[PDB]
Amino acid sequence: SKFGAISSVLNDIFSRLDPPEAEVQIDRLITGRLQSLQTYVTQQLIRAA
Amino acid sequence: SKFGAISSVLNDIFSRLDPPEAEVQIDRLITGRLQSLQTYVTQQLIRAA
Amino acid sequence: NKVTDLICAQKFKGLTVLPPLLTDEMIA
Amino acid sequence: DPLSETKCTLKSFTVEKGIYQTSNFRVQPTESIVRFPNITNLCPFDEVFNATRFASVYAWNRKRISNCVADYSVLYNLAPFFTFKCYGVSPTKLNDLCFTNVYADSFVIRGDEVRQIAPGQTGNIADYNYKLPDDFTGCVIAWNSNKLDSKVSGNYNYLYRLFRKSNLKPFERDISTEIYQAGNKPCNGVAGFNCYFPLRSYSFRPTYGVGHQPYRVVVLSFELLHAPATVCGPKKSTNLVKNKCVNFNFNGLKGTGVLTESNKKFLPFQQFGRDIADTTDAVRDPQTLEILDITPCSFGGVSVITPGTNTSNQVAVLYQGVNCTEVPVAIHADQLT
Amino acid sequence: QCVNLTTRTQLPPAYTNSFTRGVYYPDKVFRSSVLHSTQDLFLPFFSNVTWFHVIKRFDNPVLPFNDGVYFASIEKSNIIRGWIFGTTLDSKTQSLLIVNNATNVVIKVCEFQFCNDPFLDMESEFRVYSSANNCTFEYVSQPFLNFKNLREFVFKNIDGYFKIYSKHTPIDLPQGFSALEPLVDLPIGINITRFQTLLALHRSGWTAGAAAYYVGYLQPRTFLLKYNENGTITDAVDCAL
Ligand SMILES: *[C@@H]1O[C@H](CO)[C@@H](O)[C@H](O)[C@H]1NC(C)=O
Ligand SMILES: *[C@@H]1O[C@H](CO)[C@@H](O)[C@H](O)[C@H]1NC(C)=O
Ligand SMILES: *[C@@H]1O[C@H](CO)[C@@H](O)[C@H](O)[C@H]1NC(C)=O
Ligand SMILES: *[C@@H]1O[C@H](CO)[C@@H](O)[C@H](O)[C@H]1NC(C)=O
Ligand SMILES: *[C@@H]1O[C@H](CO)[C@@H](O)[C@H](O)[C@H]1NC(C)=O
Ligand SMILES: *[C@@H]1O[C@H](CO)[C@@H](O)[C@H](O)[C@H]1NC(C)=O
Ligand SMILES: *[C@@H]1O[C@H](CO)[C@@H](O)[C@H](O)[C@H]1NC(C)=O
Ligand SMILES: *[C@@H]1O[C@H](CO)[C@@H](O)[C@H](O)[C@H]1NC(C)=O
Repeated sequence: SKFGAISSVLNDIFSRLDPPEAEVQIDRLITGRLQSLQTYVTQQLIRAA
Repeated sequence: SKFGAISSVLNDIFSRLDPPEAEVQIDRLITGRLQSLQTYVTQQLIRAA
Repeated sequence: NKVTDLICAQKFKGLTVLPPLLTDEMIA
Repeated sequence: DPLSETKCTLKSFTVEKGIYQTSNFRVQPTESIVRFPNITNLCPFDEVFNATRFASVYAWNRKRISNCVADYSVLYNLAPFFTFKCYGVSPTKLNDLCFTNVYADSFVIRGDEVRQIAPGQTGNIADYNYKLPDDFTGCVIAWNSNKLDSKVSGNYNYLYRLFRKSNLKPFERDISTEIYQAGNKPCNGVAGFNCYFPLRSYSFRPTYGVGHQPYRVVVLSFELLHAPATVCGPKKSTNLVKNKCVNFNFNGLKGTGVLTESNKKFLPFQQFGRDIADTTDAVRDPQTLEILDITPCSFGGVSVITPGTNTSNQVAVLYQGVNCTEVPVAIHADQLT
Repeated sequence: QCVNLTTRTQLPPAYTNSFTRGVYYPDKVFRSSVLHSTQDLFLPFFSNVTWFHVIKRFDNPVLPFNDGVYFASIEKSNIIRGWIFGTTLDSKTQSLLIVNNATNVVIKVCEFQFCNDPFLDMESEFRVYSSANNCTFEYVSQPFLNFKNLREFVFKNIDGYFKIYSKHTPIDLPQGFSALEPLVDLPIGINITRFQTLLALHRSGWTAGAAAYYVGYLQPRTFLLKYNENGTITDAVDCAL
């Protein structure tokens, strides 16, 4: 999932874009993926109960 | 934590950057700290159960 | 006895603790 | 009154019997203090911008600026600087604060390639002459000096490196003039097939267009760090105030709290302190080497005990976590309740 | 020019074990009753270090400067005087020199006409300062000062700052813990590769005692320092041991 970025493959962001602008796009990917993991843990705790 | 911001101090960011451009920095810290508060309450609700 | 600054540091960030309504004397 | 605050919080015009946690009280500051070093000597910005002739780009000049006052109103004295780009700080009157060390790098380049003095750029300048770190913090000042440097017949005073095996690390200066060999045959110090001289001259001419006029660039690098600050902005100090909820500005550290005497065993090299939460708890006075504690002003929670509004309009107020000797009694409009 | 001590006899260096040494204060912040994790250049725990005995035995070699050096010397009668640093260790280009007087300390960074073995020494024949061409930074302040004295020094050259940490404790490396408080910081912004220590021999054809100094190298490692009350580092843990 791109989360609104140009591409999901993080190699493409580091190549096509400049390092000042890539970091902004990369920051979006981590923040989305951190939430996706965080949602999964919460679902697991509810099921485990 | 910094959450991608230049600094983890609110006073430093406001005393160093113009209000035009300081918004894109404070937003990361406010949203990031809102996630930390929301996560804690969700875990607290599960434990109370 | 078997079951048992950091508190002051937490209080300054907005984290506080409310005391229970029933004291230990009432529960005993 | 407390009852109306309950109604405004519940978003209702009738309130049932119970206890409601309405808001939090806190003491407002009374005055403001500023503490800065007492030095009065100014920084040598004159020589950096008023140099007769600048250095080459491949061998740029580096200057150490320290133990002075850096007033930036001086820079509005010469011709308008057509480019004032800052990273990590805004130039519009937000440059009056304390830095630790200042590096001044000056060189001369062409106008079309002025956009190469920036983080994350490519080109002959970026990786062969002058590279900036990815986390750069400072300002770059570019102005036109076509009237002075450029000449009708071309001057060879300024040269730039064209051939180099590998990119330059940020803030690395290379003055090597060795022949750039790129073939099997040896170069023996002379040019030829795959043998190159890295140095080439601009040969500025006034008849050239906009993209070829020479431009003078001065790059300022700061370092905002916990270490004691040498260079600081032109700001006025204030007498020390203790045992009062006041604002404070200790060498750029802005905050609100109470300053009192401390028993901290500050070793001579240690400037300030921190608590477990990684926030400032103690500070050293810049003008008298005094150790002061920072404590936030009084705060707490307020609850309102109300019977039903259909019964009575009287309320009781519970200040949570207060010993009743520090319950705030001041009236002169200094309470956020 | 100086005397070429041709009688110098080479012997293989010995290796000892530094148990828990080289822990210093990586920041100016004051902390107390906390456990803080720091990533910096440290001396790895239980790492063997070269041991150069002196006096006879005359071991004053040129040694590389691999990102930082931990230097120790457990001797009496203040046998050790100072150190010299640079990239080519000659008069061709820049070099840094530190010398302690009997009451003072002098630092000079410029081109010295280094001979094969610079040395120190009633007192006379002061050829020690043979020539200074053009020197930029100078610094003079209060002096740095079984056997009784033990001296530890950490030299690190990063970010244009040359940092020296030191400790003197009353007393084959002894047991215990001692953090090295920051002493002196000189901005030179220079690039350094090799180094060599200097000492003095008391002329009568001289009568000098024995000496022993150790050399160790820093590495990037993560340490868990324990700050007690009063802000003193009492323990440390090497996470990668
Ligand atoms: C700082 O400078 C002021 C001059 O305005 C002087 O009166 C004061 O004594 C100085 N501070 C110290 C500690 O000497
Ligand atoms: C440079 O010299 C000129 C002429 O005297 C004048 O603008 C000023 O003295 C200097 N400018 C700066 C910015 O120092
Ligand atoms: C509250 O104030 C009283 C009166 O000054 C004092 O004796 C007491 O120690 C304070 N604290 C508590 C917890 O009662
Ligand atoms: C002998 O000493 C002189 C000056 O001290 C020096 O120039 C020369 O290189 C030395 N010779 C040897 C073989 O070390
Ligand atoms: C001493 O030096 C190395 C350093 O890595 C150490 O690991 C080893 O045990 C020793 N080696 C020799 C040759 O003594
Ligand atoms: C070092 O300083 C001491 C004390 O001033 C002096 O007696 C001695 O001559 C100095 N050594 C030199 C200048 O080599
Ligand atoms: C000094 O520069 C040389 C250049 O070859 C390099 O090898 C060395 O690592 C540098 N010194 C330090 C302490 O990094
Ligand atoms: C801290 O310092 C005080 C006075 O300087 C001393 O009484 C106390 O023992 C010290 N704490 C230690 C050494 O742990």
